[PDB]
Amino acid sequence: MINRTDCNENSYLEIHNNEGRDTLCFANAGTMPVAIYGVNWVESGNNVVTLQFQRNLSDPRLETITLQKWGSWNPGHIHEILSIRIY
Repeated sequence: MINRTDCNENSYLEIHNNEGRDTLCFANAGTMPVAIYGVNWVESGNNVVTLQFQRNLSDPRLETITLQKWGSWNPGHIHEILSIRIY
C-alpha cells in the first residue's frame, strides 16, 4: 500500500539521494521494496517508518534504520535502497 508521492504535505518520509537530485516521498503505512542508491538524507514527518537499505552491494550488508517523528537521515550517499516499511 506504498506509492511514490511528491509530498503533498509536511509529515511524511522523503529520501533524496544522488545529492538532492531525486527525492521520493512515501506515505501510508504501506510497505514495499524500493531501490535508492546514494542516500544523502531522509525525511520522517510525525510518523515512524523503517528504512531497509543495503550498505554494501557486493556484500549482503543489510542495515535497518527507524525514523522517529520529524526524524531525518543524513548518511553520505548510500549505495541503493532495498525496501521500505511503514508502521
